[PDB]
Amino acid sequence: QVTLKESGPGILQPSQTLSLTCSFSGFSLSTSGMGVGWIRQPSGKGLEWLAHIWWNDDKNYHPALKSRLTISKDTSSNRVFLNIASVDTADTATYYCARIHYVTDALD
Amino acid sequence: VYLPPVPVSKVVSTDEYVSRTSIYYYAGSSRLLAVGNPYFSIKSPNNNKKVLVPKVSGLQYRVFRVRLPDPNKFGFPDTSFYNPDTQRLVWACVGLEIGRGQPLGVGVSGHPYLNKFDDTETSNRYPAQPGSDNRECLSMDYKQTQLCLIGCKPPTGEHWGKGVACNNNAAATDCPPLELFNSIIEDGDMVDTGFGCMDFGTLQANKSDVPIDICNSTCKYPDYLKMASEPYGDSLFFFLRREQMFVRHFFNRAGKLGEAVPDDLYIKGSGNTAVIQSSAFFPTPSGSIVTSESQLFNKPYWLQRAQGHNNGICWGNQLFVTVVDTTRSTNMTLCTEVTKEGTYKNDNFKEYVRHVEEYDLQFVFQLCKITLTAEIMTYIHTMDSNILEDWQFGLTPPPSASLQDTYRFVTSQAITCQKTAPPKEKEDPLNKYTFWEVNLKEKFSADLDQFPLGRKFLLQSGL
Amino acid sequence: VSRTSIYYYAGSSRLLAVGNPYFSIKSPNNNKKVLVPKVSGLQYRVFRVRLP
Repeated sequence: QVTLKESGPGILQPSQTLSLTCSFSGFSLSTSGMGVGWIRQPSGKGLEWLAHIWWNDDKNYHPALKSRLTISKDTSSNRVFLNIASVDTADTATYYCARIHYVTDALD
Repeated sequence: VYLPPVPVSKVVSTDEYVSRTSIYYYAGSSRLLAVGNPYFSIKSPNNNKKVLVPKVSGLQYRVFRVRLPDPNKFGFPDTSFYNPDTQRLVWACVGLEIGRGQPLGVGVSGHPYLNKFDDTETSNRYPAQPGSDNRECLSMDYKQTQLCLIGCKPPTGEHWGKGVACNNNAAATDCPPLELFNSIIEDGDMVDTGFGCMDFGTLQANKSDVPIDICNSTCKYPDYLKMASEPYGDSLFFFLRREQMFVRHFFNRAGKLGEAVPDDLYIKGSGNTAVIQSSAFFPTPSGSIVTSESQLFNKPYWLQRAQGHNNGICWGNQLFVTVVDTTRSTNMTLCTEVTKEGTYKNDNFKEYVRHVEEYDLQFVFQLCKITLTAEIMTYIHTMDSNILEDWQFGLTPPPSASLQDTYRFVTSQAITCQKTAPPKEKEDPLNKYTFWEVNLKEKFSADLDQFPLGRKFLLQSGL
Repeated sequence: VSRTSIYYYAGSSRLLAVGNPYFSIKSPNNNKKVLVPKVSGLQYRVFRVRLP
């Protein structure tokens, strides 16, 4: 029912822009009940929350960065796009995009 | 095991120390004049600070602030009833009469670009009508109201308005949070007319949801509960209210509805019924009949027990009468010509709109003396300090000394600067505001029966 | 029951209550918690005061 795939540039250079695109099929994000986040992980370290955007066009970010991380969706194509500017050496990781609930309040 | 917690010094009723005499006095103003535009002020174009024609209508509060001559500056012929070394003199109110002499008839207003979408009473078919701008010309009557307030402190109001937001959260919708405030009621500011006691200046961007008179103002509303709960009670002596309204028509807004009504409550349609209209509806108050026996004026008001602890005694030699009327708020029209000719054409004339309003103040007072003694002077001093000053008999060292030295410097500010704080008493806290002032310092008299009130006052008092 | 000659006062604070008049705007993704609750003049106001 819910299918999920991402797409990114893959190889980036320092001080460039990061356009990570998330893609969904099975729902609509303007529906009252659907909501999506964005989670990173390195190959060796653990997990950490970065950004999450909801139905009514309001944004939260990870307050350690708080500046470069700008999350935005496109509900018409039913997609979310992740926009990081000035990618540094600390961003070497593997990103995971997925859908959240709030009756479970976690990533399904 | 428990305990009776804390003894607190209480306030007491003012009939404990205030003594009354058998000396009465009259006052009475002249007829007051007021005239202006019912919709907006007329600002001068060259200098945009001085007014040309002021804005006044029926629905603005007419707060009054009279002055009273200080009774201690009276040379009495027989000074035997009191000692000015031990006592002082101050006034107290016993009567009230407010007169209006305009004929009845309600006033009306409107707005030329009001956000009406469609009529929602018997017919609103599908699909939606095309357009990007559908503001229309509408005129609209108001709800009626009558009230009266008297007191020593000016009346304190309350209103809604934009306040503080919360922390950065992505789950709370873009909606301005609503916060309560407490305000002091100015003159000219408006009353509610069935649209909530909120500021419309900072909460409505389109400026197309109320009539034109109340788009950039704060339609305040008088508080009873907070004002009745003041322990000193020097704000509300005695008050009445009377109002009524009912619905006339029904209307909806127009635009991008900020929340989608949830799908759990309705089955969606198709064909001509694919899109959804608005859910933002709003009525219109119109008002009803206004009798002569629904009036609350041209009537005497004897007072013998106020609900608060102050029994009409007015410190500082000032009163505060606020009144709201709409029953004589009618609007005349003016028509002056440019040219005189024998055929009607629509550009030979010019129109101005005006509104008149008048008032009448009529009072009777009683003289009261205070035998100032050592156990009593501390009781007013915790209430106020200004009354103890302007009687001109003494001054106060505010502590009995301080307990900490607090380490005063002497070498005058060259190493570690601090708050120098140049003080000023500012001679009143009320000077920032603006009231319709009326003087009475040359309007006292002692012979009663040459005025309508004292003729009525002698019958009800039995003298 | 017998009666005495002692009286006592209780005074509540005022009660802020604000929201949507038409429905609950529930929190999304939950349908149990709420962003802003449904409150209107049409509903009952059931007060339960506890006494010392």
